[PDB]
Formats: sequence, structure tokens, C-alpha cells
Amino acid sequence: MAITADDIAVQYPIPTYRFIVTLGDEQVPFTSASGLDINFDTIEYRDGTGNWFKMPGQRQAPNITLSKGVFPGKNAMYEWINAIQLNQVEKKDIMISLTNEAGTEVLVSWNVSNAFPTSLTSPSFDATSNEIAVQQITLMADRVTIQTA
Amino acid sequence: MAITADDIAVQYPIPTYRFIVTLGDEQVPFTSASGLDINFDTIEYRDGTGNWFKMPGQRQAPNITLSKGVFPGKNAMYEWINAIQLNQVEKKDIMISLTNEAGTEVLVSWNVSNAFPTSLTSPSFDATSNEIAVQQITLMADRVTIQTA
Amino acid sequence: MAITADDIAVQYPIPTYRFIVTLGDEQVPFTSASGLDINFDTIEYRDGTGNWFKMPGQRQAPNITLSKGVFPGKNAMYEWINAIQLNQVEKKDIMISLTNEAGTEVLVSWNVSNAFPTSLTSPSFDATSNEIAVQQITLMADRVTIQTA
Amino acid sequence: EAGTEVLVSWNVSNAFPTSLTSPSFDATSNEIAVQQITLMADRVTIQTA
Amino acid sequence: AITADDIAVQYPIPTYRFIVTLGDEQVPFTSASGLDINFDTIEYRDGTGNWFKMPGQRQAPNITLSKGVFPGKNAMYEWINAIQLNQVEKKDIMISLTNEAGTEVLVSWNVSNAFPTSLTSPSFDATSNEIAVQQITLMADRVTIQTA
Amino acid sequence: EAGTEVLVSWNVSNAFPTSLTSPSFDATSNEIAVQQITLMADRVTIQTA
Amino acid sequence: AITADDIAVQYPIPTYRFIVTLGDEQVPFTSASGLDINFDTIEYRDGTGNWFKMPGQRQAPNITLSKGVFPGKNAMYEWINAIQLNQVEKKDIMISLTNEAGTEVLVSWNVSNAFPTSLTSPSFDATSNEIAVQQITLMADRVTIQTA
Amino acid sequence: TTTYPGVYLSEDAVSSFSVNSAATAVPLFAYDSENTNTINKPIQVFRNWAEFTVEYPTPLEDAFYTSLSLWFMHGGGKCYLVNEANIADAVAQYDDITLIVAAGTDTTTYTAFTTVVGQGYRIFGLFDGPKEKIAGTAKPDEVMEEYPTSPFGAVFYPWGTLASGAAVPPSAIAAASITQTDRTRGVWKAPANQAVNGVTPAFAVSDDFQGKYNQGKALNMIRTFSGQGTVVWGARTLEDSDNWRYIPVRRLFNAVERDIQKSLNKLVFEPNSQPTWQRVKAAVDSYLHSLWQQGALAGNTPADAWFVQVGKDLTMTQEEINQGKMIIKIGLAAVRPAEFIILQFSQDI
Amino acid sequence: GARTLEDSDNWRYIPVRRLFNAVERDIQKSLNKLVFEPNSQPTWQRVKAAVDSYLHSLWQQGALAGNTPADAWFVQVGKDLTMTQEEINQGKMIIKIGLAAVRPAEFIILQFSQDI
Amino acid sequence: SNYQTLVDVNNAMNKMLRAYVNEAVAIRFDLPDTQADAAISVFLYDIHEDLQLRTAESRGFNAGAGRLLPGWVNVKCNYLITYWESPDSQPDNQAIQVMSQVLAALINNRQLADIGAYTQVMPPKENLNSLGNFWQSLGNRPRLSLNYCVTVPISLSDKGEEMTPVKSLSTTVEPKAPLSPLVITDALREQLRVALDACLAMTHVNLDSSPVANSDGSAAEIRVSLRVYGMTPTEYLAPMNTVFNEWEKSEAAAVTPDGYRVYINAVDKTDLTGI
Amino acid sequence: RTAESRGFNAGAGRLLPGWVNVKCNYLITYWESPDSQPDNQAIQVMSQVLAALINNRQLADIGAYTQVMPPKENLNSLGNFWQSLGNRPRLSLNYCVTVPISLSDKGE
Amino acid sequence: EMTPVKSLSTTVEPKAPLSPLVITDALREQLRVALDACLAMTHVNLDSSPVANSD
Repeated sequence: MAITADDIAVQYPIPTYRFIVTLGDEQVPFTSASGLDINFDTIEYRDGTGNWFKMPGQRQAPNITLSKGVFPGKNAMYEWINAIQLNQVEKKDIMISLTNEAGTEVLVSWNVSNAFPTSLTSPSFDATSNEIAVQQITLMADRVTIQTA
Repeated sequence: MAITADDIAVQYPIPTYRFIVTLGDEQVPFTSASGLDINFDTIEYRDGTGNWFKMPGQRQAPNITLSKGVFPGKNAMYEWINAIQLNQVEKKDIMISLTNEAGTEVLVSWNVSNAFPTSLTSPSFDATSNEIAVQQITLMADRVTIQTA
Repeated sequence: MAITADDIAVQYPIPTYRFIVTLGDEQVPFTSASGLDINFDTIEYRDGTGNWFKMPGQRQAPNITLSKGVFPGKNAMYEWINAIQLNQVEKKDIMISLTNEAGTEVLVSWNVSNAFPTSLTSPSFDATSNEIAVQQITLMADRVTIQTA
Repeated sequence: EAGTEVLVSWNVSNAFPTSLTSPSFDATSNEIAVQQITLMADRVTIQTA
Repeated sequence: AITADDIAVQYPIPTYRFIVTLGDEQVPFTSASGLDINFDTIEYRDGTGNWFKMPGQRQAPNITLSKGVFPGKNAMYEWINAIQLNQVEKKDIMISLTNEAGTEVLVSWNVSNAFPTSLTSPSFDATSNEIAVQQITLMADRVTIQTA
Repeated sequence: EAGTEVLVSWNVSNAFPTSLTSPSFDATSNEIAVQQITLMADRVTIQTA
Repeated sequence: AITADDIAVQYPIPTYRFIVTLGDEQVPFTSASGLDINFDTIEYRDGTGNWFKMPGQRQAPNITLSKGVFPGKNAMYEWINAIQLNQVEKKDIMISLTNEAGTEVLVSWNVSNAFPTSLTSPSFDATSNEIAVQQITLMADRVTIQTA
Repeated sequence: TTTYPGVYLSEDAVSSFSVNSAATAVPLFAYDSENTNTINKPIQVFRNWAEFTVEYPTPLEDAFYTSLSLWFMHGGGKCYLVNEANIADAVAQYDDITLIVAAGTDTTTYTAFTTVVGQGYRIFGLFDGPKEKIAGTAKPDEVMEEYPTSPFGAVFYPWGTLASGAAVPPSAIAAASITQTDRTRGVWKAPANQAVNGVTPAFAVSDDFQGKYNQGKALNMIRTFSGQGTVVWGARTLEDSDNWRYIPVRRLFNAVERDIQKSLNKLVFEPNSQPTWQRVKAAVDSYLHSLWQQGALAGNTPADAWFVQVGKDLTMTQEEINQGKMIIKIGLAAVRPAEFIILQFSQDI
Repeated sequence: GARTLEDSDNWRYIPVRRLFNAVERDIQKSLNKLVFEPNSQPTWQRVKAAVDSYLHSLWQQGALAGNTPADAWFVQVGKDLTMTQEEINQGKMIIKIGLAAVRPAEFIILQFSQDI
Repeated sequence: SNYQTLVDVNNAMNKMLRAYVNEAVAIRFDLPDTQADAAISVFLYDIHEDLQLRTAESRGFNAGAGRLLPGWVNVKCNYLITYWESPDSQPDNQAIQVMSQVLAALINNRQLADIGAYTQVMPPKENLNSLGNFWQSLGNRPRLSLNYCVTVPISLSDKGEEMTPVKSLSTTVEPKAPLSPLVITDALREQLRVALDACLAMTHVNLDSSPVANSDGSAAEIRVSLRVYGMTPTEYLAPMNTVFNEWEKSEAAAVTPDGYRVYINAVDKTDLTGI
Repeated sequence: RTAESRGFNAGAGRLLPGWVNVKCNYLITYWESPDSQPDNQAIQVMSQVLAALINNRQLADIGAYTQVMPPKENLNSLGNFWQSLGNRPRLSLNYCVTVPISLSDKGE
Repeated sequence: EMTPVKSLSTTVEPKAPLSPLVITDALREQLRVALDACLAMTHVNLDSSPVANSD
């Protein structure tokens, strides 16, 4: 029950657009950011007497997607996917925080520990479309946490 | 036949929006709630003389989905998926009741016994959309019952 | 040919909405009713000289679907799926007749012999939709017949 | 147009039924109750006249 | 109308609901197989054409059971560790197909003097979401089917 | 399909059981308990009528 | 309400979290199987009908372990290369199902006097995205299960 | 008497029979009014053996006691003891009695059986024969003058001599082959070749003795054989007409007329109009297709087996709709037993 | 021997007494976390589905008698069931449960004979 | 009982809305054509039948008076509330402190004096394209409107159907022969064919059969009511009427296959229609 | 419409004209010409118009096919019709009927 | 004006293993013998709910 014993002000959920992403040691302006999920996969054990046992298992590896327009200048997402020799890749932290209207207060953030790139698409070079050239990068990491403040 | 022997007043089915969900020991305002199904899977035995035998089997484990906007403050759905060490997770009751217009009378409710989380998605951090940041949590449980009052 | 030797009045097919369904020993008002099909599966035998032999085989088990809004009061579809212990379930007849405009004359009906429930869904508890809360029940039976009168 | 002259026809030899559906008994639709029947046969020929 | 008290008389029985009475205790198992009744064959032919076919002597059943590993005390290790060159506590196995409540037997497979001959460890794999399952195999002398 | 007249039959003269297998008990399976008996005989005869 | 301290008492244990103590050191392995307890069977029949079934003598376990190839020093090559016609450093194997932190044993499988009998190279393939995995097989005399 | 929580030992000689009943065999063990051994309750219900030796804890020898004891040892569920002057009162009151067995009883059970048949309760009577030996110079039209000429009864001559030496009335042997046949093969199969265990006939019957008692009033011998021992041998009622000869087709139409009467009383207070005449016609049709499928009717299509009609110009009139009366006329073809197997041999191939 | 100090037909047998101590206390500790709720009809529901979820965990592990959950327990709480309007207005929630427990087999009578 | 008619919905919209709107404005029920009063003007604009709330109802009976009850329909009413008036231009308008207590009446009444209705209060359905068309049909003057949707059952006409309850039931089961009506009909065709180019004559006659109950039947002796329909040549309809008339009243049945003896009560013959 | 096959007579030997079936689509209003009460004169007439439609799902043409009051119109679409009347909105009730109409008749 | 809970009473009493289904379908042929009577009480239903039965 809403048993606060007095009237409580209503809250609306904060919009998707006011967010902020830092790869790690720098802040990058992106357009989209998806797939920051905590996923477990269950383990079960059914029994002859009839008691089902349901449990969590391992926590699955996230597959984060980030997209951004193509700008004149240095491609910072290519200089990080270029520098791979056979297992060597420089892992990075990712934080995708979710600010207020002015942007001076972080409210909820999603923290990603060792994200390295696996792919980097080209834009759709379509001559028949007056549209921004975007490119997606897909990361793989090992854990996602949420901190609230 | 509608053999009540006198005219009976008509009833319309009660809408989806007027519902109420308590995880267990607290009431949480959600946006959506799905997948509270009783599912059996059949067992069959065909025979040479020709009599088919059809039976129910086990009752399948439900896979409940719950979504909610992302608010400034404490994430109560993350503090319950954070606290997992390898099979340890605190199971909870779920009740999704379905009230009248004023909300002071429960009419039909759906009861869920030991629901633990398996996943918790992030919002779609899309900068090009004036829209609420939601997040889904998917639970797994063992039985679903209905009580009517 | 339309060789009736005199002008015959035209008939239009009777609409889907004017129907009537009784589970067995009672009449229940539903919203939808599907999957009352006679289905065979063929048996073939090709031969070296070249004659193909095509035959019917067994007649498949129907998988009937019935949906209905959720009303305040006793759930009669739950009290029939609740009472299952491991193969025990009370089978029932189903008749879905198809009346005239006044509803006082059955025209064509579909008869179902031993239908027991296998599933019973919950409504889509969506808070953002001004809409009726429905729930589907899926039955399995053994034969479907049609009687015309 | 008048229906008194066959133009092209499709001929099917030994067709037997395999299925016969029920209508979609939907109470929320002002619509004709149809039913499909599916046949299986062995050859199809075309004669033109 | 099938009136489910008639389902309890003339419909067959599934295999997912069973109680294993192991000596004087009930132990929860996941699987149970191998409770067969097998005979040998005697044959005899003469020159005139008479073939004589006869059942031989029945051989021993080999019953395999499997259950999960629980954090407490391992009761199946404590019964295969107490082997001293001949000496094993033989037990009576009862595997009964039961109702859903678990309180009455539909049909049972009884096993007379069983003793363990093997006990397999679970397969440890760091990339697998499975339950640790031990699998014990038993050897006995007689398999009896009581129906009630 | 009625069960009242033989199309073709396989006859077996002097059969006696040599094995009888128990069903496989599994707590995670929706199956029917099936016993399987094997027989041994001396002659197989096919009558057709 | 299941109150996860009760999950640590009465729910079963998965197989993805295990510590392998190899002699006096911990070595990270990927897989571990074959820690069985197998007996033989003695049989005796007389003409009156008495069948006598007895456990024989238990035979040796064959434990197989597998881990990945790391750029440093190969500790499993250094233990199978030190064979001089009889002479091998026997080691005590301990494979313990552990909690997620890695600090307390749920149930353990102990192995008394193990020595290596084989060590397989990884399969080199130019069209494969896999990790180089060596697989060592061990031979011992006793398998012990301690539960705590 | 049990005092301490241990395990008790005794050697009081007791017996106990299990229950393997069928719902279509609920008899009425009518006994004589000239009997002081019975409990003076005029009607009483016996659901199993372990309740029957509470009322009667000591083994008697009288004809009501060797009839019930030979009932319960072949399965047998609930069953009734009624006085011979009260069987019309008990048939009309318990609604599940499917048999009337005269356990050593005549001259008024024969009367009061004809009472309830004219009232149409769908009962099947099982009578007795002579207790002392029929000669052979008997002229069978003088022996079966006593018996009713109704198709709902059969007679079964040779009396029983079960292992304790006591006499069994042969209405109980013939009702013991009905428990084991309705359980096993159904109500439509003739009760003849089923073996009733633990009884032997008092006399012996040659094949040429039964041949004159077969047609007419059909005395239905109890005969022993090497193999299927002490079966009943003959399955004919007290009327040799071509539809109500053969005991099984009569009980096949009792249970049809009663399973449709109990399945369609749950349709009263419906409007007596054309939707009701449909859900009658598809409730009868669904029952008989469950019955045709398990081998109880004849013909190899459901159009060969049954028909049913109910409606406006079919079987009713507007004079009868307006006073309520629903008339449901069914016609259905049952199977016949193979009674005579003629082997004709020769010498040429 | 497993009997208490009273030979009445419900409080004979030590185990059924301790079976109702732990039932009366596990429902008392599971429903004190519902105080300060409004004493109205939604509260009487989530009482009735909290008691019912506990006893179905208890029926499933072989502690009650009867082979359906309708055979085992019942519970009632509400307006005309077990309370009055005099008792709603002073707070008092009354939750009356009734449940059937199992009995031990105390005497095993073996009666032997000579005939088969 | 629960069947509220359509004037009963307008009176339900005036009781709910007088209670919150000020006592001296007006509650008007048309569009205004010098108005001299404010008049918020509740306006109904379509009464389409709500398909989504109808079911497979089964036309209930009475059984005490023996009468069938009229099976209703339920339509959806779709009001919209404005504020005509007839400067005011302040954030605290006179025009918007009246439209503040119009929607406050709607917000509180999600369940009317018609307590068994189904209401959508202020749906998001209209659009600036669609409002721009309505603002022209008013005569080019835009306002602020509040739509409000209500469904309600309206019962049919009432006539005395007068069916009777059942109250008694007779069931009689008689023996029959194993003939199908198919085996009967296709035996009467080459039974008739021999009763006469005759195969060409009776090609398009059909003669469906239905077995009469035959009050005292037997294991033989099925009894059948015919109805003959179809088409025949000109000359052959006259000899066929004799073989129909002897079948109807015959001492020894008709064509019988293998001892069954099919019997006939009525030939009927309404539809032969010889060309 | 179906795949009808142009029926014959065979007594007079003539082919029968093979019809078509069109859909008629009425709509009923209330012009009149204050009244402004919840019990209008204008709405106690439109209460007995739809009561006539509700009862007649099967006309004097008993072999028709009728949709009584379909949900098809919209405030965008009603707003166009209310202008073509000359800018005066009303309450209308649509009503749909199909019916067969036979072709011409000649002696085939 | 609802009131808070502030106190809670729980009383658990022994019962028989009868279901309300086993009770209701015993009162039908208990009543049937209390009287064509099977045709008479066909459409009466008589649902049951077990009272707590204080002792």
C-alpha cells in the first residue's frame, strides 16, 4: 500500500534522451546505447517425489551496442578497433549515466567493466537519402552494475 | 441457456489498466505485467486397436515479465538481482490483483509463489526520442493460482 | 450446373458473430472460438512401375482455442483447470452452434467429444491501454463432428 | 462475361480431402463465416477451348 | 464426460512421479532404469526335426539410479565405502509409481538384495549450467512387480 | 478401422517370454510407462484373407 | 519466501564452480571428470539354487583434467617429463565444489596417489576460433568424498 | 485389544477378499421371509466383505450367505439383501440396482419381479432351478411352467456345492460371472465362459440333457470343464423371440436406456424448442460413438450402428410440446454370440 | 511412545501438537509484516493468499492429509465470515484456519494362519 | 433491469456534470445557432455499435412464465463537451475555470449513475488535422473540447415468445438392422431400376432416406421414410408413381438386401418435377 | 459473390440471368426546423430511430445481409460530411444492406 | 475512513479430510434419498464453505 502516512509527490520517469556516456578516461557524444543487461540463465533439477528446484546460474556476458554519426576528423572508435593483434586489445570502462534537465546531477548510471570492440559497421552509403551517416560499434564485456545517486 | 428465470443485469469485463502488484511485503507500481499462465503439456498413448489416450502432464514453469519506468532514487529491482551468489537468491510472492474503479475492492487476483529474477534490461538510450526510460525484469516461478473474491 | 429447373432464391453465408457455445451441461458466453478442424495426414506409397498410391491416415487431434473477458465473480474456466492431479481431469463435451438472427434456431453446429484444458493465459496487464482484460483457454480433444439442422 | 463459353480450364483427377477448417467464431466482427477444405490429388492438366 | 475417477482406473500411468524406498528410508532420485526380468534360452535339436525351445535360468538385474549432489551428508558414498571384501549391507529397493500427492502406490517394482557396484562423480565443466548428478549402479537377484 | 475383420495376419506358433523390460523412470519427462516383452517361437505363418 | 541461507542448505550444487588443489598448489582447470568408485563382481552358483553375489576388489580410477595453454611455464609438462622408468612425484588431487567467492568447500572429491599417464596437445586448425587446451589423464588408487 | 506400541501377533483364522467391481452389476440378493438367521433390517447395503462379516461375524450355511460369499470373492461392489416381500420397495428407492438375484427364493420373488418390469425400472432378474435332480423323463414344458415369460429373467438349473460343503443357489453363480464380465469384456458380451472359482455343481449335465432345455424357456446349465472349469453354459433369457433371446443384448439395452436417461435429465428446464432438440441429438450421438468404438454395436460405420430422432414432425406433436413431453426414439444394432460351432470333417483334400 | 499428557482424539500424539505450534507461529511471523495496512477487503485478500501459499508449501512436503489442497486446509477472514464491524473499527483482525494432519501407525497387528 | 436507454444516458450526463460546474452557467445539449448565456454544450456525435464488448450470448429463457427474453445490443455514445460563452484573455480565464470543472467532473466519474457502463474518459484519439476539420464545420471558430465515451446496453423489442419448459423426457431404444441409410438408398436405386434406358431415366432422382423409429422393431426390419427429389423425363414420372405407391403400403417391404427387409412409410415425391 | 454457374431451366430450355449483389449504405439524421435539454425532442426521435435499426437485423427483405451501425466513421471523416451539408453538424446513424439485383432477361 | 490493523489473531483447529467438493456431492444423494427425485433436484446446486468450528 502507499502507506507513507501523508501525501507523497508524484514522480515521472526520466526520459531516454538526457543521458551521457564515457568510454573510460574521456567523454564521447553518442546517439544510441543499448544492451546493458544483467542476464542469468537458470539451472533446474526435477525430482521423482515432485519437488522442482529452480536456481540462477552463471551471469551472461553483455553485448552492448553504441551508434554515432560520422564526423570530419579523427575516428576515435576506429583507432581502438585497429589496435588488435590476435588477443591484444585495450579494455575500457563504460559508464552511461542518466542526468537531470540541466545535466549537472547524475541520477542513475550503468557501469561496464572490461568492454572491447567486436564490430564496427560502415554507414549505408545510399545516394537517394538525405540522411546522417551513422555507424554502430558493438562491444562485449563481462559485468554490468547499476549505481544510484 | 441463460436460464436464471428472470432478467439478469449485464456485466462488462474489467479493464486491464486498473490493477495492482505487490512483489511480497511491499507494493510496487509497475507499468506492465505479463505471462502469468497455467500451462500443462500433454501425454499421449496411441494403441493398435485404436483408442487414443490423452492426458495432462506436468505443469510448466511460468516466465513472468514486469516493466517499469526508471525513476530518480533507489532501484528496488536491482537490489534484488544484485544479491545472488551462485544459487542464493531471495524468492518472493507476487500478487497481481485487479481492482474496481475506486480501487478499494479486489475482484480477481493472480498469485505467484517463488519468483526470482533472471534478467533486468536497460532502457533504450535513444537520444532521438522524447520518451520514458523503461526497464523490464523477467521472473521465473513455480506455480500460479487464481483467487476470486 | 444450377439445374433446379426454376429460379432458386439466393443464400448468403451466416455471420461469425451469431454463435453459441456450451462446454457441456451449461452454456458459457465466450468472445472467440477457433481451431475446430477435421485434419487427416496422408500416407503415400510410390512404386517402381510408376503408380502413386495416396491415402488418408489417422485423424489428428484438434487444438481448440477459446477466449473470454475477465469478469468479477467465479472463474469457471479456472475451477476446471485447477482440478488436475497428474492425469485426472474431467473431460467435457463442447458444442459451438451457429444460430439465426433471433437465435431460436440452430443452423449448423460443431461437436467436440472429450475436451480437457491444457493452458489458461492471464490478461495483458498493460496500464497504458483502455481495454478489456481477456484470457484464452486452449483445449485438446479427440474428435470433431458437424451436424446440420 | 456471360458464362456460356468455357475458355481455359484446369482438370484434377483423383482429389480426396485432407482437412476441413472451422470458421473463425469471432463475436467482434461483422463478417461471413468461411471454411477452407484442402485436397490432395495426383495430376493437374489444362485444356484450352 | 470422462469423470476422472475413471482416469484412475483405465488410463495409463506416466513415469515422472515415483518414490524410491531404499532399505527403510526414502531417498529422492531423478532417474531409475534397468529393472528388467531376463531369461536365457535352452535349445535342443534332433535329426527327426523336433526343435525344443525352453527358458534357461534368469540372470541378475543391473539397476542404475541417479540423484543430485546436496550440501549435507552423502548417503550413497557411505554405502559404497562400507565394502570389506565381501561385506555389504544389502538393501531392499522399492520403486513405486505414485499419485501426485505421494501417498498411495499405483504399481511398484521391487528389488530383493541390492548392493552397489559403481558410483560415478559428476562431470565438472566451467562452461555448463547443470546440477552435479551422481549415478549409482546396483546389482541384485530378483525383480518383483506388485500391482495394487 | 472398426476392428471386426482381418485384412492380413501374421501367426506365431509356440511363443514364450524371454525378457520383460521396466519403463525408464525420469522426473523430467512427459511419457507413458511402457513395458517391452520379447518372445521366442518356432514358426511364423502369414494367412491372408 | 525461500531466504537464500536455506538455499545453501537444501538446494543442490552446480558444477561450474570448483577449485582443483593439485598436490600443494591450486591450478585452474576447465574440466574434470572420471572420479568414479567402481567394484568388480564375484558370483557363485550351486546346484540347489543358491546364487551368491559379492563385491569384488575395486579397480583404479582414471581421472582426466583439461586446462588452457598460457604463455608462461607449463606445469603439466614439467610433471609428465619427470618420468624415469618408475619414478614419478605422486600428488594428492582435491577437486572441491566451492562457493562463488571461492573460500569454502561445499563437497569435495579427494584422490590419493595420482600420476600422469597422458598429455594431449591442442588441435591446431587455421580456421578455428578456439583456445589451446591440453588434456592430462591421471591414474590413482583411491577416490574419497568428503562433505562439509 | 491393542495396548502397547509394538507389533502384535495373533492366530485367529480370518479371511478377506478384495474389491474389483463393475458399475453395471449391482444385484438384489432377495431372501425368504421365513428366516430368523438374518438381521431383521429389511433392506441393508454391503459395500465390501470387511463390512459383511461385521454384521454376520460367524460363517453360516444358509442360502443368503453362500450367495454373498460367492459374490464378494469375484470382486463385487455394493449389493443388497432384501426380504422377498419387499423387493418392489427397494428397486424403486436406490436407483442403481441392475440385477435381481433370487438366492434360493421363489413363488413371490417371481411375482414381485413382474411388478417392477411393468413399471419399467430396467432390471434383469436371475432365478433358480430345481434343487433335486431332474430325471430325464421330465417333459420340459412341465418344469418351466412356473417361471415368468418375461425377457428380463434367466433360470440357471444346477445348484452349487462350494468348498465348505454348503449349498450355493445358482442365481449367485450366474451373478458371479456377471461381475467378472462387466469388468473385463463389457456388458454386451455373454456371461457364459467366465470361470467362477471355488464352487462345484451338485450334479452333472450331459450334452443331450441340455439340448431339450435350450430352446423355449432356456434353463441355462452350469457345467464343469477341463480347462475353463465350472463355467455357466448357456446365455438365453426366458423368451425365444429373435430380439430378446440372448441375455447380453438385453443388458446391453438396459444400460443404454439408463445411461441416456441419466445423461439427459441434466437438460430439464431448458426451453422445449429446436436448440434443445439439437443438444439432445448430439448428446445421444456422442455417447453411442463412445460405445460403437469399444466394440459394442454392429456394422462398420456409425450410420450402420445407430440412429436417433427428436423434433417437431419426427416423434412429437404440438399437443405434446405444450405439455412438456420430450420423446427421444433411438434404434441401434447389437452383436450376437456365436453359439454353435459346426465342425464338418472329410477325407479328401 | 509418542503421546502427550491428554488422551483426547485431537491432542493425543506429540507430533500433531508440535505441527500446530509451528503452523500457528509461522503464520504469526509471516503476517505481522502486514500491520498498519488498511483493515479492508484488499488486506483480507493478501492475508488469505499468504496463508494459502504457506500451507501449500506444507501440504506438498507431506505434512497434511488428503490428496487435494481442498482436502487439507481452509482459511477465512473477512466481514461476515469471522469479524464484525465492532471489531474492524478497533483494529482486530481474526484469521481462523482449519487443517488436517496425519497420524502415526501405532499398532501393527500380524494375524497368521495355516491355510492358503 | 440494467438496460438503460439512450435518453437515460443524457440524464446520466447531466447529474454528473451539474454537481461540479457552477450553478449559473448552463448545461446545453445542442450546438448554438445572440446566445446571452455561457452554455458548455454537451454534444453527442455518433452512436456506433461497440463490437469489442459483445459475446456469444444464448438468448435466455424464463421457465416460470415460459418466455424467451430479448437479447440486447450495446452501443457507444461518444459525447464531446465544449464552452461557447458569448476581453477575457488572462491565464485565469472565465472560459478555463469552467473547463477546469468540466474535466474535474469527468475525472471523478469513471463510473456514472449508470454503474454498469464501460467508459473511456478522455481518450487520445483526436489530432490537429482532425480537430482542424471539426473547427471548420462549426463555422471557423476553434475551441477546446473534451471527448468522453460511454457504452451502455439497449434491449430489443419485447414480444411473447412463449416456449414451454421440458419437465419430462421419454427414451425408447429398439433393435435395428445394420443397414446404413446409404446402404438403403443405393439399394432402392437398382431396385427401382429393375422396376422399370431406365438407367438414363432415373439418373437425376435422388431419394434420400431417414430411418423411422419402428416402435416395435427387430434385429431385421428397418423402417424408412423417403423423400424423392430431383428430375426425371416426361414419360417416366407416371410409372414411378405406381412403384412409389406400392412401396408405401406393401405386405412384404421393398427391396431387401441379404435378409434385412427395408420398409417404407412415405414416398413423399414433392420435388420430382418431370420436365 | 461466388463462382456461380449460370443455371439452366430444362423444362423450357433457357438460361437464367446471373445476378449481382450491391451494398446500399444508408444514413439517417434528424433535420427538425430552445430544445436544449437532456430529454430533447431531437434525441427522443433518434432514440426510436436506432431502436428500429436494432430490432431489424433482418428486414422485409429476409434474404439480405445487414450491418446495423458499423464503427467505420471518424471525427475527421464526419467533419468533412458536416461541411458538405453547409457547416451544420448533426447526429447520423449509418446502416448497410446488401441485396441481389438480377440482370436483364433474354431468351437464351 | 478505514482503520489500521494494529492487532492480529490466528487460530488453527483440526478438521476432517473432506473437501467442500466431497461435502457437496454427498449432500446431493443424501438429499436425493431424503425424498423422480433425481429429476427434481437436478438444477439445485448448494455450494458449501467450511465454517471454522471454534473447537
